[PDB]
Parts: sequence; structure tokens; C-alpha cells
Amino acid sequence: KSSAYSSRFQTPFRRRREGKTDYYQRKRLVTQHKAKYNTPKYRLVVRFTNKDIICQIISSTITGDVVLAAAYSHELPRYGITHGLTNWAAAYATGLLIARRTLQKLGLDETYKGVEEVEGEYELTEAVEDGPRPFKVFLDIGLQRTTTGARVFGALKGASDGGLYVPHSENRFPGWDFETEEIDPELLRSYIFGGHVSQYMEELADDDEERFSELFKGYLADDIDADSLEDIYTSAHEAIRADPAFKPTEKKFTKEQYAAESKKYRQTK
Amino acid sequence: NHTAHNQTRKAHRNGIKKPKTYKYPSLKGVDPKFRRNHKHALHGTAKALAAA
Amino acid sequence: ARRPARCYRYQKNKPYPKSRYNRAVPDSKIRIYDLGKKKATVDEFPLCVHLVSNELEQLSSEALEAARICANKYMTTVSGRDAFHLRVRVHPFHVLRINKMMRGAWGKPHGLAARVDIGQIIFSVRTKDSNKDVVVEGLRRARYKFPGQQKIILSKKWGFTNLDRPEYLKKREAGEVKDDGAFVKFLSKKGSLENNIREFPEYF
Amino acid sequence: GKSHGYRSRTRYMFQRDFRKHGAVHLSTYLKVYKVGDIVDIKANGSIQKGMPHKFYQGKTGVVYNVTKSSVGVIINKMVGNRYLEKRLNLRVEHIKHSKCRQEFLERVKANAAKRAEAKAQGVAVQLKRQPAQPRESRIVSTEGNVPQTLAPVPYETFI
Amino acid sequence: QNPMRDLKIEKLVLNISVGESGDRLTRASKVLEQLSGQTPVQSKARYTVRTFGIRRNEKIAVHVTVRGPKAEEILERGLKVKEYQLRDRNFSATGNFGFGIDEHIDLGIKYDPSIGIFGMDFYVVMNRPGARVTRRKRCKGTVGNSHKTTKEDTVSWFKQKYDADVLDK
RNA sequence: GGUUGCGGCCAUAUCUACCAGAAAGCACCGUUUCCCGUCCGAUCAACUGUAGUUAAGCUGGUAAGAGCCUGACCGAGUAGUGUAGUGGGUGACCAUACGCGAAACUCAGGUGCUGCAAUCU
RNA sequence: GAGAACAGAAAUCUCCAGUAGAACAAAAGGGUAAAAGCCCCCUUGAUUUUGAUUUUCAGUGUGAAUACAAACCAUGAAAGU
RNA sequence: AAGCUCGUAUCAGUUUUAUGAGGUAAAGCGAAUGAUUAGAGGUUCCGGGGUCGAAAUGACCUUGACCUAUUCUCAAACUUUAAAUAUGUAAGAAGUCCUUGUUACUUAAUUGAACGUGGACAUUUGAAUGAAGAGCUUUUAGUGGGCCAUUUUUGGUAAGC
Repeated sequence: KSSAYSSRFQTPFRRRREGKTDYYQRKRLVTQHKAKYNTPKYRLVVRFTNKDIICQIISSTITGDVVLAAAYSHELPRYGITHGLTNWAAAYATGLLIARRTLQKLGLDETYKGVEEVEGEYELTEAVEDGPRPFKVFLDIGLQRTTTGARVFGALKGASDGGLYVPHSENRFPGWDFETEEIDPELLRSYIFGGHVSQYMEELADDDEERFSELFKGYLADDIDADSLEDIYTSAHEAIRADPAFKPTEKKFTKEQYAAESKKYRQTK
Repeated sequence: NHTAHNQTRKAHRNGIKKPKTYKYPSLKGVDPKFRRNHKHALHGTAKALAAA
Repeated sequence: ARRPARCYRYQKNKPYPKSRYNRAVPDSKIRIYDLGKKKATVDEFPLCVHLVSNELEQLSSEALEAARICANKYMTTVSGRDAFHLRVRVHPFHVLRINKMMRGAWGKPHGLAARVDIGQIIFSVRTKDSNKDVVVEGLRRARYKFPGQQKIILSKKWGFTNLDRPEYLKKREAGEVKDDGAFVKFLSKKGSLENNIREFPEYF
Repeated sequence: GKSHGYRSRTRYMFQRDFRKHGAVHLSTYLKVYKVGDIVDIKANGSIQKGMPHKFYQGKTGVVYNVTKSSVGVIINKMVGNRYLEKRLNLRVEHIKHSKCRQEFLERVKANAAKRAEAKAQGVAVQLKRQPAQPRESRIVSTEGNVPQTLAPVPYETFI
Repeated sequence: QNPMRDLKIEKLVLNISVGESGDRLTRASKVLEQLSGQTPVQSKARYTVRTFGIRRNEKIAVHVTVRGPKAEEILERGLKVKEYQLRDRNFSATGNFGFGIDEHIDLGIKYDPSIGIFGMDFYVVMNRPGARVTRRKRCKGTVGNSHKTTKEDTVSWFKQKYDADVLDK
């Protein structure tokens, strides 16, 4: 193009060129009642890549955001989940994980236990009587389009069942009836564990057997049938109560051997 | 029709006076939500300093 | 009817050009601004004689016309139409108001004018070195028409260009110069190499 | 007739700086504001809700209130032969802290710290500022820089 | 050569413009149901003129998009309606093309009496895999010059497939 | 050092034309049983990461490139301007004294820096 | 701009570019691009109580606006508005 | 005019340092929006002609537009940029630091917020000059036709307009 176009062009912000943010929404989340002067405004950031889930507790400062705690789907094998890592179930598990991580990184894991026996009900985390208040965070789904049944409201549910008071309304959880404006909790509890995957597996296991294995080639490794997912995911839910703390990997190198190779691939000037 | 000659001279004769700012200004335009708690705070401070 | 030009001479008011705010304006009497061998290269006519001002006044679109005519009727009739290139620099855009009638003393446009400052070219004549005695006289018969002290100048620049004679020859001896219809295209030492070499292949 | 409105004569005044249209950068809603703070005013025509009047453009004032999405400032205004206090409520996009105080407070820190230092040293110091005093004596060398004589230049050969 | 570089088709649009509205458009809409299995969409008008007698918000044209192997099938049975002969002018810049036909029963449909004869436009578009990025919400972007379909690649693919007749006139 | 998520400053980051990219990662690519959404599982939702791949995307380079940023013995202490005179000039305008002082051209250089967490031969 | 039968300068359809050159009830200016513009869904904050403040301004009114408090509501998954 | 409270405070038609706002002059238009002269290199299935032509989505002259780099000159109601003068604010005692008491506001919170106690700093008490005293109140007279000059400047041809 010509020069008059470029010399009077305006570059949008870097992350709006990259497409990874919405400032019209960030201005609504980050900003706070000024009489609440320097207090933070905590967001449950949640993102669904092609094969991994990210969850984060994010505060906002001037020179970038600040991460209190975060969770990724690729450590759930520490508790027992090995396949179906981008799932409504894995989202609920990771929400419970991040919640139970933060609620002892702050020191409230005893007062607010959340719900220990899920039944798929819309229940908001109340405050204790004459004690600390729940951890009040909010939620921002990226550029995602909210639709009922989404993978992300599973994480919302796991969070609120962990205890950290994410306000929400049931009309985007699945099993909500547009007609009568009510919810079916049993369908929701089915989707918590394997209800949209186990049913499909035990459908194809007598409809089309070869294709069932072509897709679920991994669920036949340790001999997981399409009924053990309940006792698997609840054992995950309980181990997360047992030991939600983050314990990082062990590195084969020390951040200089890592850099030495890329320093002879990066194609300097 | 609006000959504004000799107005600044009249102004500067008797002086252009600043408003004489005070300590403890008026709390009329402030947040009532804060005003009430400030009120209830000062009485507690007075009760705490009467004994002490 | 017309006013005398000794009324609208000096830069008194601020300029009031033609636009949507001032749409209906009578058109100028000068329309031509270029005469002689227009389609003639910079190589033919090296020498440039200007006609500079010495005051700050207004020039009328009919004065420019009757000066151009009496400067072109001499050169063309004594040397030849293809001997020179004459260019009028200034253009009349200012507009002049008249109270043809003080309740509602606004004025209706009837003429145009050209704003000049202390040091400003009006006429620029491009010729060879063997035609300056004619050029100077042809501009002498023009300084009589429009008012003021106007001094004729013999430039150091080549033609209507910006470079002096020997600097321009330095540039021409290499491939740093290409011709246009009647102007030039200098070769920068910056830009896209491929396009820079496509044109000006005599260089390098 | 003549018009005296609320945004008259604000054509070149409230239009954004060139190549700065669009959303406001988030560091406007995160620079926190307390009472007693001192601020300047610059209004942006992208946020029509919370504007000042054109008289309060470029002015400077002190804060006296803090609410959601907005603050309130005290500004002294000339009219007739006295100054009137004006308590006006603005949003935060139209506000920037004034560095006149953030450059003063560091000098407070510096002179306080050096009054604590000299009070440990055993010296009596000066910490009032002073203007640019005149230049002192010096000896100017001629070892490499011999003076180059000069003369003015004529009119001809320049023209 | 390369997987995810072949000029795979993505969709085909069966546009029909009539010029007027009424039962005519419904008889233009009860025809594509069998030819596609999907409902058409009735396109609304845009401007005004006396020659064609149209006004805004009026339905004069109808079309349907179709993807998957159904577009391939329909094009295979609709190109021997043309004897597989296509002209270079029918190929656009970006390597997508199309063509008109007049007899909408030339495909072999069980002729409905109540509709008659009206033609049918086709315009098929293709794109090498990985063109999602121009459509998705998060992290949009364009595709490189090494990945853009053109007349050159499309006539190659259309000579390699369909076994002949691209009239390079 | 590379990468992801969230980002701050918002072109030194953009734009055009090519080239290269181990590692993981990101991404594309596989299927529609389910919530859901579309005229069109194209987008969007969900499922497996299982089947294939860097060609795109993405990152990094290259261009005596366009554009942008920085800077001065470039232009220029010029144009303009506050003050002064029983200064000049028919006047327009101009000069000088005290002071401030640009822009455009020109030339040279630069072509993202970084913040929290996680991860990579 | 390149393309598709009837189809043209133009009806409908598809692709590339596209910093606004469009539209925003109304004059002009300003402002606005995952919106303040187009389409759709839900809606009545176009509501009650009185106050504080800005503008023209004697710092009187009237008109129009700005930011809060006590209530009730909508809308949104939510911050929020 | 009457005075009242006070006694060099903290004010000032002032400068300096620091820190902000403007869109006037100037400059620019081979940068946007408009106005504008010139020829050159170009493009047509597409503005009109002439020629070869049965006719061509056919060839050559030709002329305007669109394309491209160039060129002459402008804008009070165009502008990337952007001065001079004038203008807003701060330069401490009603201050700084430490300690930590109150509350029905606020915080995930013994969180910050506002106001505080008790300590330390009080001498160059935090730029210059000067200060014929600073502050405050009441009451009322006359006026409420203006004019001349330097500079800026609008109508007007111009005026002791």
C-alpha cells in the first residue's frame, strides 16, 4: 500500500492484534470501586487449548498482571486421570484443584470446605457466621462464546464447590430447560463424571466396536470400561482434598543447557 | 456595547483574594457511606481517650 | 463596474477564498499560467531569469493577464515561440468584496487577487544564455503593468531546478539524472536497489 | 444569535491526540487516588460521561472525595475580584496525577536523609535551593584550538 | 508433496435470482430440498429500481450452501450436464469458480409438475487445509502467499480431476 | 535462550516480498453419541489427541524497502515573536538594541523492550 | 478489484483488499471498529425520596447535564452498566 | 467613613526551578481534506472520434478519465507538527518518619481508608525580591452617554467612521 495509509494508520494494542484479549471486557473486570483503594480484583482466568486446560487466579497491577495460583490439566495424573483431559469432568476437577490450592495458600481451607457430596445442584457458597468471608473472585472467558454446556462452566462449578465464591446463575450449566426455566440436577451430575463420554462409549461398544477402539485407543490400556469413570473421578475429587498443593516437576537441565541449544537455532542477525 | 476596558484595574485595586483555606474542611459533598462511619469512629475515639 | 486597483493593493483583511461557504465567485480572467515551449526539456533551457517582488501587496488577475500578454507578445515576436519557457508562479485565490449600496454592509465578490510577500517569485523564464537580452526586456515591459518595485534577477540555479549549474553537471555526467516531459528525476542513494537500478542503468 | 453552550470552542480542545484514538489504556483506572492528592485535568472526547467544562481543561486541583468510577476535586476559579472554590465531580479518564509533587517529595526525602546524615557526621549544612549563581573564574587553553578569525560575508555570491 | 496442501473443496452455493416475489419463490424453494436435503434460505432485496421492480426487504433470490461429499456428488452429476467443459473466464482470481445452468431437471430429479423450468447458479470455492484461522475468534490471522489458491493451481487441480476439457480460451 | 496463559508501555512492535525454524509447546488436522448452534458440525458446542503434519498459523531472520522512533555543529539562531526609540521610510514595510526561539528539508543511527506463573533438549 | 445462465453501469451469490474514506433521527463540530455502527434476545434506570455539584451566572432563578447515598428493578453466566 | 480581632503572619498585577494545558503566528500540502498549472511513463472487453476493416473480448493514431512516480501555488471556518507573550499548580510546621488506638465504611483477612494518641525531626523551619502591616465585618455616596493613543484586528474603498 501507499505511504499516506501507513503514516496515518493506528496500530491497535499488541494483544488485540494477536487476538488474545478483549479490552472492552478487561475494563469491566480489572477496575474497582475507588473507595476500595488499593485492594485487588481477583479473576479466575480459564482457557481451553486444543489438548490442555489452563486455570489461573489473576490480579491486576500496572506493570502486568500477578498470578496468585494456577492449575493445568497435565498434572491430574498425579491424582489418577490419564485420558479425557479436555473435558467437562477435567474442568470440574481442575476447578476443585485450584480452589483447594488457593484456600490453603491463604489459610481458609478449614472454614470453607465447599460441598463434599456433589449432587449436581446450583448452590452458592455462603459466608460463615461471625468469621472470615469467602474468597470472592470473578470470571472472564477470554474470547469464548458462552453457550450452555460449555467446558468452562464445569470449571466454574468445581470452583464454587471448592469454596471460592464465583457468582453465577444456573442457566448455562447443562440440564437447564429453556422451556420451564428449571434445571435437572441428575443430568449435571452425570456430566460431572462420565455421562457424555461413558454413555457414548457403552453405546459404540455394541453399535460399532472397531471405531470405539479407533477413538478410545487409550482407555483400553489399563482396562477402563465405560462404567468405572465414576469411581475414578470421585477418587480424583477426594485426592484433591487430600493433597491439592502444587509440587513442580524435576528438570533434566538447569535453564542454561536449555538456552545453549536454542542459542544455536534462533537465527540471530 | 461591552467595552471591557478598566475592569482588571478595579479588580486589582481592592485585591484578588484567595479563599483562605482552612483545616477540617466541610464534608458536604463527600460519600455519606464514609461520612456515617467517620462519625461513629470519632465518638469511639473520644470514649477511648476519656478513660485514657 | 470596477474599482481602481489602488484600493485593493495592500494586505489588509485575512484571506477569503472560494469554498462552500463562499461558493458563487466570478471566475478569474487569467487561466493560463504556462507559455512558450512547455514540452521542452531541462537540457535545452539552462538559464533562468526570475521577477521578484520588493514589497507586500496584492496582484490582480487582470494585471497578471495583461502583463503576461505584453511579456509574451515581445519574446514570441522578436525571438520565436519555441525560444523560451515562461511560468507564472503565484495564483489568485484571495477574493475581494465590494459594498454596492450601513445596515448589512457585507460585500458581494466581484474580483480575485494574489497575495505576495517580501521576496517571492512571480515570473520565471527559462532560456539559453543567448536570449537574456530579450528576456530582461520582456520582463521590463511587464514590471510597468502591475504596481510596486519589482527587481529582475539572474539566477545561479539551472532552469526551474534547485541545483546550481556545476552541481547539476556533476549529477548529469553520471547516471544520476533522468529526464521527464519537462523536468528531471534525481537518483537517490537510498531506496529499493532493484527499482533504483531498473531506472538509471548508466550508473554503477 | 450568539451561542454560549457547554462545549463551545472545544473543537481542537477535546479531540484526541493524533494516532491515539480508541480505548483508554488501563493504567488510567489503576493509578489510585486518595484525598489530599493533587491532580491536573486533561479531558478526552471518547468518554462523554464525566466531562469537565472547558474552563477546567489544563487546570490543577486537589481531591476531596472518592466514589465509584469517579472522584471530586476542589479548584479555585477567578471571577470578578475574588477566588471561588469549585467542588466538581469528574471521572478518572480525564485525570492524571501531577508530578510537581512527586518531584517535591523526593527532595523532601533527600534533604531529610542528609539532615539525618550531617547530624551523625558533625557538620552544619545548607539545604535551601539556590538559583544559578554566576560563573566562576577559569583559564582557557590554546593548545589545540587556535582562534579562527572571522569576518561577515557579503550579499552577492549568496543572493 | 504435502498433506494439508491439496485444494480440497469446502462448500458450494446454489444461488437463484428471480426478480419478483410470491408463489414463484416458494416453487423455487420446494426444489432444492430434494437436491440438498437441507432447507434453502430466502435472500432479501437491497435496493430499488423500476426495470426489475424490486424494493427493499423483498425476497427475490434463494440459495443454499452445501459441504461435505454432497457438494462433490452434486458437482459430479451437474458437470456432465455441461459435458465437463468450463472456460478460463469462469475462474476468479482466488481460484474459486462457478457456472450457470438453465434446466434444473438436467440432474435427473423426479420432475415436479408445479414448478416448471428455471435455471440454477453454481459457485464452488476451495481452500487448502488450515484456513480456520481466518474464521476463528481467538488469534485470527491471514494465510501466507504459499497457501493461497489461484487460477494457476485451480486449473491444475481441475485438469487432474474431472479428466479434461478446461477451455483455456 | 524457545514456548504457553495472563499482561503493562501501545508501530523501534506495523506493512510488503522471500527464507529458515531440533526440543517440547502452540496450531492445523479426526468424528458428531450428548448439551448446544447453524440454510451449511464452515463458525460455535461437545468427544477423543486416537489417526496425520509444519504447508499454513506462530516465532526469528533478510531488504542500501515503505512507514515509525531517536539525535544533532544539517537547515536555523532563519521564519515568527514580548519590549524600546522624536529609528528609517510618502506608505507598504524594514533595520537595529535587549531577549526567547520553531517547523519542514538534509544527514546519521535504531527496527521491541519487559512483568507474574508454568514448561522445553 | 476479480468471478456466476437468462443479468446490462446496477437485481441475488462467492473470494481478496479495505483506520473508517460508512452509519450513528435531526444543523455543525467532536467522538466511536470483537463499538457508541448492523442483526438478534430480554426489557422498562424514559421509576420513588429529597439533597450536593457544573454551565449562562449577581455565583439568584429557569432549562440541560455530572458524581454519590437510601429503595425497587431490568439485563447479563459475571464483572458491570 | 466607622471600626473589630491580631502583630511580619503569610500575602504579592513579580521572577527562578520543577511540572501540566493550548492549536495563534509561522510551517506543510512529492501527509489527510479541499483548490490548483504543467507536460512525462502507463492502463481499457468499458467516454468519444478517424483508419483497416463482414465482424472480433481485433490492429494503429486520438482524446479524456482512472494508475503511477513528478511539478507550480494556496486555505479564518484544512492539517502531521508547532513557537513568542500570557496562563494553572507545588516549593513544608495545617510538614516528614516511626509506633499503633477508634469505626456501623472497606477488605479473603487483625485489609486498607479517614481521623487520632505517644515518640523523634523543630538551629538554613526546606528558591529569589519586597512587605508603607495581615485578616474580618457593617453601612452608604456618586457612577452605571465615554473618548484618544502603540500593537493585534473585524465590517468598510476609506474616513477626525
